[PDB]
Amino acid sequence: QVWTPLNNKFFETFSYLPPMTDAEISRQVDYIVSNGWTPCLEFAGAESAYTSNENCVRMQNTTCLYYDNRYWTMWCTDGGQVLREVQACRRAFPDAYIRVVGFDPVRQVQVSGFLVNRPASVRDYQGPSTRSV
Amino acid sequence: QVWTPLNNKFFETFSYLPPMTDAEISRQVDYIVSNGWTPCLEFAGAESAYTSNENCVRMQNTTCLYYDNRYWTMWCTDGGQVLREVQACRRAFPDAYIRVVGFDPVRQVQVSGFLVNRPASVRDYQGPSTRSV
Amino acid sequence: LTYYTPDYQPKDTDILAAFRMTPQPGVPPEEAGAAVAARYKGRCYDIEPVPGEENQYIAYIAYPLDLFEEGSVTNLFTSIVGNVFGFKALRALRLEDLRIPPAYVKTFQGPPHGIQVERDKLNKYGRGLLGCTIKPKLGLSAKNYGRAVYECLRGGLDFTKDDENVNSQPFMRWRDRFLFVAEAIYKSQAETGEIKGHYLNATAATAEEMLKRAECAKDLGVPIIMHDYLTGGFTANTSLAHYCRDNGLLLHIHRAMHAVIDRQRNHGIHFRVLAKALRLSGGDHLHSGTVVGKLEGEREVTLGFVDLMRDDYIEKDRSRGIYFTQDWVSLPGTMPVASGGIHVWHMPALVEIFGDDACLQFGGGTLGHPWGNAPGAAANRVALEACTQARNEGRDLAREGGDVIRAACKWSPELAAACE
Amino acid sequence: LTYYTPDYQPKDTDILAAFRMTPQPGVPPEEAGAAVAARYKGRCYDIEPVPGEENQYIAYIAYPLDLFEEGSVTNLFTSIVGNVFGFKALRALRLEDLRIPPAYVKTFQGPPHGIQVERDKLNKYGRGLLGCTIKPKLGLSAKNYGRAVYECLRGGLDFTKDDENVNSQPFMRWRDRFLFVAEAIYKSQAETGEIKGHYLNATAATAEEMLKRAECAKDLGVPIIMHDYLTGGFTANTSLAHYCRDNGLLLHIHRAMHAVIDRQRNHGIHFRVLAKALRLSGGDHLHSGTVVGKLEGEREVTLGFVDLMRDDYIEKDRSRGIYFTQDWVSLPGTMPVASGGIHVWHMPALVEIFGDDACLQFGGGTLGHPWGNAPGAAANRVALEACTQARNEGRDLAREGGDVIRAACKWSPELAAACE
Repeated sequence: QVWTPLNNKFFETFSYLPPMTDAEISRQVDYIVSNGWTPCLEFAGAESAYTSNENCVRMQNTTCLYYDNRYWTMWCTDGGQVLREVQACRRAFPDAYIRVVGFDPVRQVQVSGFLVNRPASVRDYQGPSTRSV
Repeated sequence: QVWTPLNNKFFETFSYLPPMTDAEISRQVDYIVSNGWTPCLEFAGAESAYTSNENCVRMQNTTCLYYDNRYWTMWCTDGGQVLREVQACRRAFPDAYIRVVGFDPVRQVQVSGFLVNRPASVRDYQGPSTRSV
Repeated sequence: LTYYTPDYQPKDTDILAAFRMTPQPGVPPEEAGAAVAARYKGRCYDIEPVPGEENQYIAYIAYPLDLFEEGSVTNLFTSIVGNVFGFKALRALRLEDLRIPPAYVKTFQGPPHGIQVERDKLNKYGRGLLGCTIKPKLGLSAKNYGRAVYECLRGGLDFTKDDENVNSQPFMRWRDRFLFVAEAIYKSQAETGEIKGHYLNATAATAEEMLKRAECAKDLGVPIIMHDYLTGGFTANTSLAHYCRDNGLLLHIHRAMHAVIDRQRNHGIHFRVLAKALRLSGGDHLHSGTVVGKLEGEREVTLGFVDLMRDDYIEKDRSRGIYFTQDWVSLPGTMPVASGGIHVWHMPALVEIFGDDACLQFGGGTLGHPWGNAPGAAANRVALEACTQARNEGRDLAREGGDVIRAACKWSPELAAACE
Repeated sequence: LTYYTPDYQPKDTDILAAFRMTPQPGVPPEEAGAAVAARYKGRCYDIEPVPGEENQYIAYIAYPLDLFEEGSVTNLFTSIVGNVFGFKALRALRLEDLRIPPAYVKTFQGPPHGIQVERDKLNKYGRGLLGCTIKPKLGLSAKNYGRAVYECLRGGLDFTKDDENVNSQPFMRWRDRFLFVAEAIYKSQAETGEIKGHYLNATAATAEEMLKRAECAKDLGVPIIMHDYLTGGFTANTSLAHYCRDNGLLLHIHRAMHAVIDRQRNHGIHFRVLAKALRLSGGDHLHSGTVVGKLEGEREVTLGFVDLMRDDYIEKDRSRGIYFTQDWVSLPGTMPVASGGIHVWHMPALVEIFGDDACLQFGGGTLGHPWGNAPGAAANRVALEACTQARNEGRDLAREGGDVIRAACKWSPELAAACE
């Protein structure tokens, strides 16, 4: 079989697994909470979801390690609350990818980041069986 | 007559001849095999088929000899097998240009590269008689 | 003995070394420790015999901080192990550990970015990184090397790397390889939407040539380069690490020629000291182990030097080979890179042993997947993500790795052709 | 004779020269060879008479490797042919061949990219390259020069080139020409989708000016420049070749003033020695022959120097003029460029003689096509591709070239107006 290079976009962690269900998202959020970390939600439409070099035109010397759309837009006690917020974000922005992020409150660093929602309207991604043709 | 500059794209070797038939492709693949070389198939959709300078925005000093879309996507014993793979690639990706590549197994260098398929859907190319207006 | 002072209490600024030495018969251990030790004099303050070994002792040496040049791993190694392995009075001698006082640590820049800055720059969290060594090792043209890089990266791999002996040869000059690899990296980035990279080998004959290759990588905008620090030298490595910090480049470190110094148990320098010297000199990644069949070497020793090269504060643990408490005073950590034959069903073990802050390298070049390079990379990525997800759910990977692999294979056609 | 040693066996590191000399009457051949030869002494080790010539002999001279400066074609030519053509004892003298030992070859960088790297960079495989010389030779403004370049390239030609005498004149300054040619190259690339190029002449009065022109070409991102090595000098050529390797530029070499040294059979230096000196100094292309009517010169001699400038290992073949086995130890090959009146029906002969690794140049400026420059370029491209396809099918081009041309013309309106 051949890995398809057409409409096969991916979003880093857990993006190569089948779309996670509510129970799986809940278990991941519980894992984040268990470690002592804070979960939050990021979202972006299809125009600002993938990495790009749009602003590299303004730079000189080098553009090493600079990529656009690394930041998404921010949307935290347990899995159920984060799931409710996931549904709320889905209703508010149906054409936007949702990403669950984790933040270590002591080190003040991001420790987690996995996609939990892919807009049905957008078709820039494949499915577990359509990834190979 | 005037060489048309509208929708007259070309793909290097054998691109200025009329579209090759199955027998002609087979004879070319047999020529590649006779020399001791390995034939393979490359394919690309219309968005990544022609050379471009999209990533030159990330570079400084010089961009000499750098062009995008020089690489296509990879898709090998005799002409018949490569022809069967050509039909398989056509069925799997009907809107993609297919290119037969040759690789010298001893020198480990590419020795061949000719287009064998032009997607009917795409109209960025002319025909042997429509090349001049 | 003026140089054996068992009542001496080491200062907070002393550099401490733990030597495992086997003196010649008739030489008392106190005399041998005094010799190794011999205001600016090194002194043996502690000698312990090794229970279960033949005439083997651990000698603890204290060096004053004024003895060394600030921020110079070269000087540190010249002072500590310059001419001490050639003493006739010692049948065998092995440096086991070093204690770098914070006062000395603060004089070093350290790794250019570290683990957390690397994760933030690459926007990859919660999982180990994946890499492949482009194979065949040599003979491939820059074009074909780039084609292999693009094929492996588009599958889902985060990194690819040049072979350790690929610097600049008649078959493939370095600038052609850099250009073709840059095109491949950018194509794979556009196709997958994830940030990709390739460990471009900057190791060269002269520091000027090495800096020129780093400069070319910086001008292409590519993320990361590679260096052979034990063959290029600490002086060359430190220059490259300073350059990478200045210009925002990641630095992968390969430990070529390491077994010539850290293989024999009785003679040489233990890899943990070389890992601490690398972290001081600078490196974002450091090839730290091989997985032939399984992770080779005592697990505790591996865990010890992985913690030593990762954490900020490592307490003394003789079980794992930590002879001294090591405070890193906020020096950036180095990401360990486990390479070799990482088979798909062996991923759960390595994920359990290393965790998320490591790079698993398929130095075998993969190619074992019947479909191609790209599906093989996808299978590996699927397996790693499935193992990580299972571990996050509370599963015991060492007991359910096969079950997790099978369950992932049930829905992954690419992994199905890999699991067979 | 201390300098004639017929029992001497040349070393693996000796530089060997084969001189064709006609001594004055009364001078024995052994004495003349001894004179040409005269630890660091050159010696005549072999003399053979030329069967079928008047008092003509081939003298083989062996020079020690320590005599020459590493990587210096200038020094090599100063040592070998500095002051030996002025000997009164020789009626005529002609250097026929050189043997460059691998030890010496390794001290040279060689061509910046070579044939295979050129093909990979340009993404053109399986066929010869095509070029045109913009005509009229002189008087054209930079704007009109660029217009002609764009018109010829859009037709299907892979290259265009500045006239040999076009460097920088009141009628067309060099920077205006570079800018307009860059615009034309980019327009033709966008229109056809194939990578295009133009041999920009960097030949200048001072090395500084030549490097400035190369720098402008590098800043425009254009692929290739041109140099006149026999008029500019080996020192200037070597500087340009090093620059082109450093900055990723292709280098086309034109052999202006060559006939002043390689035309007469009895006196001078044979072109094959100049071709080997060019390959050592550096050049990706080297104008190697003219096709007035047909490829001029003995075919075997042409094939010999084409193989000498292309292959990695050329065995001694006196039939083709190879006096010594030449090992190139993986030095990049130089692409021969056959220029002149390449008419459409003469393409099969040149495709058969040269193969795919050559550039056919329409130095006549084409213009013979009644429709225009672009359709004429297309006709040429169609003819070349048809001949290549026929050759790949097993056809004998030397016998079926007309049939192949007619068959291609049956479907090509552009070639129909060209074949008439």
